[PDB]
Amino acid sequence: ATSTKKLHKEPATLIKAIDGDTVKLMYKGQPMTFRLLLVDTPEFNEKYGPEASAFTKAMVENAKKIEVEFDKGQRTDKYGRGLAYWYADGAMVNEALVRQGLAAVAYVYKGNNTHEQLLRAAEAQAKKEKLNIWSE
Ligand SMILES: Cc1cn([C@H]2C[C@H](OP(=O)(O)O)[C@@H](COP(=O)(O)O)O2)c(=O)[nH]c1=O
Ligand SMILES: [Ca+2]
Repeated sequence: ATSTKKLHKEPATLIKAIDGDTVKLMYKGQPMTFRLLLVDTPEFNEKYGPEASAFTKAMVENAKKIEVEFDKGQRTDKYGRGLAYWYADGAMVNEALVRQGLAAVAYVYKGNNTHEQLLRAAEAQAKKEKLNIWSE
């Protein structure tokens, strides 16, 4: 089975920050746009959008080391974007954004949701504290 298999972190280098949930990284020596697994962030024209983008930008740009961790299902979406959990010096970007109430758990599929419970826990706490998107 694959449900109990482990995930592995891989090195990547920041090329440029994009927005709340996408980033341009050099992976295996090639440029790629990565999308955060299991989340949905407000866009630039939406409330908390500029905040989410700023949060992710700072987290990735100030990271000494960036790593990507693909899940066990789809590694690239229909738009050619890499689907992964990103880590900035050991801290998961997907989790951090949700914990601050700057993103919501979304796009949770099959065997591509290894960190679902972890993220839902962060969302519950962000909602309890009425942080950002949960203050409405
Ligand atoms: C996060 C994620 C997004 N996507 C696709 C679905 C959405 O396209 P459709 O709307 O055409 O189906 C789009 C959402 O991305 P954004 O939220 O960046 O716009 O990315 C996946 O296919 N798998 C994923 O795991
Ligand atoms: Ca989004």
